[PDB]
Amino acid sequence: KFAEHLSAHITPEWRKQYIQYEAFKDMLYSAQDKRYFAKFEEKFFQTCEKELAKINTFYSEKLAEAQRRFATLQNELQSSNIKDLKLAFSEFYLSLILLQNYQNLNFTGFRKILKKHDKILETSRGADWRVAHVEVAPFYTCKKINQLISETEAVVTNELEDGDRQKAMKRLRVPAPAWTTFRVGLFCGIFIVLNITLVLAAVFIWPLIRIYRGGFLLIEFLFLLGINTYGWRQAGVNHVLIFELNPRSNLSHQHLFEIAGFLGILWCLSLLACFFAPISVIPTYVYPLALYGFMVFFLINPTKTFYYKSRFWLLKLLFRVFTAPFHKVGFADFWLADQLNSLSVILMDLEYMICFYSLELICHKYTYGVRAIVQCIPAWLRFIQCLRRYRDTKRAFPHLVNAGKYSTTFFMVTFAALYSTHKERGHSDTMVFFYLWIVFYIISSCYTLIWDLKMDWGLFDKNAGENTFLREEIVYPQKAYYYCAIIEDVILRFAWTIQISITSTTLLPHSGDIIATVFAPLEVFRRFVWNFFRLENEHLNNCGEFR
Amino acid sequence: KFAEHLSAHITPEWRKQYIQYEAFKDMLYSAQDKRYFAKFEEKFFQTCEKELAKINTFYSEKLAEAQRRFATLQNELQSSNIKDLKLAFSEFYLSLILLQNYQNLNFTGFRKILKKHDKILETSRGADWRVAHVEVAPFYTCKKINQLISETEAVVTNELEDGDRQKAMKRLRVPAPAWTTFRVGLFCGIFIVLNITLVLAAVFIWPLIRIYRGGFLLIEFLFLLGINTYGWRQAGVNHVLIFELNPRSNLSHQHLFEIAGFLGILWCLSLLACFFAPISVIPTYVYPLALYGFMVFFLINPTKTFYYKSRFWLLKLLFRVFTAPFHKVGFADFWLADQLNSLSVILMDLEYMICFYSLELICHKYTYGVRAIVQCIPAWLRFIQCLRRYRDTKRAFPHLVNAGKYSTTFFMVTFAALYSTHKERGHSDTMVFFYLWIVFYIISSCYTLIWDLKMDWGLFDKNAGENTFLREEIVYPQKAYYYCAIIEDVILRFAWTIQISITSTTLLPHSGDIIATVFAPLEVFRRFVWNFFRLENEHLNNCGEFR
Ligand SMILES: O=P(O)(O)O[C@H]1[C@@H](OP(=O)(O)O)[C@H](OP(=O)(O)OP(=O)(O)O)[C@@H](OP(=O)(O)O)[C@H](OP(=O)(O)OP(=O)(O)O)[C@@H]1OP(=O)(O)O
Ligand SMILES: O=P(O)(O)O[C@H]1[C@@H](OP(=O)(O)O)[C@H](OP(=O)(O)OP(=O)(O)O)[C@@H](OP(=O)(O)O)[C@H](OP(=O)(O)OP(=O)(O)O)[C@@H]1OP(=O)(O)O
Ligand SMILES: O=P(O)(O)O[C@H]1[C@@H](OP(=O)(O)O)[C@H](OP(=O)(O)OP(=O)(O)O)[C@@H](OP(=O)(O)O)[C@H](OP(=O)(O)OP(=O)(O)O)[C@@H]1OP(=O)(O)O
Ligand SMILES: O=P(O)(O)O[C@H]1[C@@H](OP(=O)(O)O)[C@H](OP(=O)(O)OP(=O)(O)O)[C@@H](OP(=O)(O)O)[C@H](OP(=O)(O)OP(=O)(O)O)[C@@H]1OP(=O)(O)O
Repeated sequence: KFAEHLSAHITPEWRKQYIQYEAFKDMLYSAQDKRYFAKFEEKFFQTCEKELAKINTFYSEKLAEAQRRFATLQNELQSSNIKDLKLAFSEFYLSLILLQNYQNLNFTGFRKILKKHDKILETSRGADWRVAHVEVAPFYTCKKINQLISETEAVVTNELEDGDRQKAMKRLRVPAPAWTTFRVGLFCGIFIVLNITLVLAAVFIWPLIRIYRGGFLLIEFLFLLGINTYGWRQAGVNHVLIFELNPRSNLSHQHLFEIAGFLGILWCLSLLACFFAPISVIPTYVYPLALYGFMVFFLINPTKTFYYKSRFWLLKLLFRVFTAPFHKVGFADFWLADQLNSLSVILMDLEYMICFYSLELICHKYTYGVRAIVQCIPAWLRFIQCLRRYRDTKRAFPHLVNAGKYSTTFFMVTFAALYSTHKERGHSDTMVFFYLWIVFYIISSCYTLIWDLKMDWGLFDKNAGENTFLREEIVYPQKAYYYCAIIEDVILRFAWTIQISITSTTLLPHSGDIIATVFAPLEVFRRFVWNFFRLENEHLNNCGEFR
Repeated sequence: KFAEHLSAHITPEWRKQYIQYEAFKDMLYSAQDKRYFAKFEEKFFQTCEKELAKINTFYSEKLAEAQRRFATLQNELQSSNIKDLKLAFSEFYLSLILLQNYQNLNFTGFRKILKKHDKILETSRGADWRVAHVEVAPFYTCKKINQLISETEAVVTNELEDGDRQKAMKRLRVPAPAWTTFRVGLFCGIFIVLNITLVLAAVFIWPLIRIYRGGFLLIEFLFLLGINTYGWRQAGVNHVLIFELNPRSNLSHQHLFEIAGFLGILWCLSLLACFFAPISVIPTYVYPLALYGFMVFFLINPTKTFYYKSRFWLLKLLFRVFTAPFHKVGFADFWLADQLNSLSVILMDLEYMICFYSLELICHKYTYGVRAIVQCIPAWLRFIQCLRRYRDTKRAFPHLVNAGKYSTTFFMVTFAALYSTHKERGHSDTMVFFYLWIVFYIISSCYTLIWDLKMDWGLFDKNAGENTFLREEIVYPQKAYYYCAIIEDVILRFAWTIQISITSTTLLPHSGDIIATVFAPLEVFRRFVWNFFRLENEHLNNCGEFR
């Protein structure tokens, strides 16, 4: 069972130089089927000798090659792109490890085959020839690879790692805790009690339901995204690959639950301070500023603490999203920019908070239209991202019809705002504008719903078969989930568009903010659900085509 | 390296019947140092033949023995102490597994030694004799042990386990989670916020600082005992052995943290309901009753849920403590009954709560002396436990001087109460009684302190050497701990006695309840500390002598 081990661990590149162990076993078998045995031993040992010679030659060649490579590498390092030199060093070390493995495999193989010969031929001169020719010859007796590996570890540690031996050991030959679950629980408990205190304080404002709706939607989105990370990692959907995250260290669901719990503790504490007004030297309007200043400082924290790698990945992702038509559209850039299409209320509320704190401390009506643009920003991002994807791949259908799906948000918002500004000023064409808004509402709702179900989710496939109205490969355990989500998306895709249109117009105040406050945390739920089946379709059928 | 494996895994009892592998290797070595080889092979194979014969005979004998044993076992089970029959079944199964291991070891050993002979003697007839005599003979070809083991598993599962195969697999051949840490965190968070709400409610009663001091001391004791369990398990101090707990499943520190956190949530909720009086159909005095009714129902919960095995171990332990002079003094019975010497305030407060709810809803003064007895109950327990240990072991010194250490609590409490009842009634002998109380206070304080430091802690040993003023073997990492604890115990052992004496007398009201409320959670801390070094001395020097 060494032949299988060899053929499985043999180096693809040097598949020749390895001892033809299977061929030697074939030779021995054919032999076992005085002169006969004598001449067989003669020819067989001649074959072993030329094999040993070949291994010696190849080992010497690649040893000299690695010697020169280490020489050029030490020169180029002495010259001072630095991470590129690090990568070259790691490649060289991997090559050295591979060659050492080759040497060990050949040694073990020679011993095993010679032992097989000894046992089969009932002759002890086999091990004699072993200890005579092998173990006294180069490619086994030589240890230059050992010292090369030693000097390489030393040089990377003292130049590149500057003395951090363990981190160098991680950089080379490289193959949720208890405290994090405890903190997830701590923050969920503090958050539960603070929410109960919040409800009890409310029982025993609209410029303050608009400044905390932002925080509420963001924290709900982070909790639900932690649930998404869990429900992906537990159905095998490799999100680590699709997002292009470092597969060694990435956030689990407990780290998202902990980030969301902490931000929720901050939100609840600020809201409480707004109710049970503590020390009255500082007014009420300072707690929203303190809350969002703390959130933004947690995001752009310069010191490498508190999820530094995660926060800065997110910051690069946001920079690449908001300056959209320039960077090439990854998948994280398509995912994020398609989840500001549901957190559009966070942008509306940031804009309203800026307005209010500047001018009202009017702002909720169309601030000359600055409130109808900041609503179409997260549809503009995706419109132009799909336009760039069409400019790159030059595939007309998916990307052009995608951009046509997001243009309907522009048209719907525009016609809602125009019909509003016309009805309040009592023009004649108000009914015409209302008809146009109704048409484009139906269009955008059906457009986005159809696209969701067909291209985003892959459902309604025609190779359905047993999985009625779905695709063939389903990853989620109970088939009720997909029907629940189909019904849910049909319902909550008209809700989202009606909420956008209503938030544009100033016609229905009161019922223009109990709607945009009871429909806004529903549409983050709808995005939390769409995440499941979009990432599933990306894993299975690669509908996005980012890899 | 098979000889070492054999000698390590050979059955102690049947050490003869196993193949003398080492002797065979000695024989082969002495041989390798035509007629010579021929006659050596003859005699060697004769030895192997008689060895095989011996193994066959012994295997047949023990197979018939196990057959009859299974027969008697099935009879006795058919007859219907039941757990005793279960234990007998497990013993039989272990014997069967041991005999099967014997068979496998002999097979492997015979193959290995015959292979050694084959390789050394350059003769292939070795494996021929192997396959001829062995593998065609009983003790290898027989499989009766397999079916016996099968029928045994089946019979235990269907009669004793009634169909629970996996639990039977646990009962035979038998060798903190994530959710528990999450719940520890949840309960600690809820508890933190409820305590902050508590302090804020108090800022914005003595019959109610006496009904919640019980709960507070109990919850503090459970938190600190969880810390004790951790600091034991992390310094290797085998508390699982000393307490005689089931070493397979015992409580970690996180389960004590979770029990204490839950009871603390109940305490804080009841106290809050006493402050922010909710629905006023139910008065205030119903929350203490609800709290302690819930705690007692959590303890004596009949259904097997919520730490059933732990709670019922504790209930048996308490039954064995409170009816003291009868049961033999284990170690858990000495530990518990020596930790009601510090939770004496929980008993005082239970008695005061009964008094109050019966008569005052007077009670805090000596209720005709029922308040000076319920203080000496947890010293009476230990007095009589040490008396029984002296009656059993008939070792005068440790147990008699122990009971003399606990009699001083009786004398101190008695003289405090008498001097009080004499001074308030203005007798002449009040100063005499005060002198007697002072004498016995000094006596009890110094007595218990000296005993703590010397016999309970083992410190002040005279083989100290480098560990000044301590013993030789220390288990706790930093030597500052032992000096901190020496100083702490010296301080807080006068505090405890002054608090007991004060709680006896009614002379210093106000300062008779800010003292018994600021000294009571200090003396549970002192017991939490004494736990560390008492259990350490029990692990190391076995000062208690319970095993
Ligand atoms: O049964 P055979 O003769 O056809 O197989 C051989 C077997 O001889 P046997 O009859 O059991 O005495 C063992 O030889 P041996 O006692 O000298 O042992 P050493 O090699 O010196 O240790 C050896 O097992 P092993 O002891 O290494 O584990 C095994 O090597 P290999 O495959 O690497 O083993 P596995 O990968 O299967 O474990 C041999 O080669 P194959 O034919 O390829 O299997
Ligand atoms: O060098 P900087 O500061 O500009 O950049 C970072 C680098 O700094 P440093 O070398 O320590 O001074 C490492 O930081 P760090 O040690 O805190 O992190 P670790 O504890 O080592 O994780 C980090 O290591 P690591 O994430 O690969 O393990 C590396 O990840 P990067 O290679 O992007 O990751 P991949 O592309 O391989 O996925 C970062 O980006 P680079 O610039 O590409 O190196
Ligand atoms: O070299 P020797 O003569 O001193 O040691 C023997 C060795 O010979 P070789 O290496 O071929 O020259 C191996 O023979 P073999 O491959 O035919 O045996 P198999 O039938 O294949 O098992 C065998 O290794 P291995 O194959 O079990 O892995 C080893 O078993 P042993 O170490 O007891 O077992 P472990 O203690 O390692 O578990 C033998 O026994 P010893 O003398 O006690 O060491
Ligand atoms: O039989 P009952 O009801 O009167 O007593 C219990 C027994 O009931 P059952 O057999 O299931 O009907 C088992 O309950 P269970 O299965 O819920 O617990 P498990 O899930 O199996 O743990 C338990 O098993 P287990 O603790 O040993 O594993 C056993 O522990 P006990 O032997 O004391 O422990 P040790 O003396 O060996 O330390 C209890 O005491 P016994 O009376 O001595 O058996």
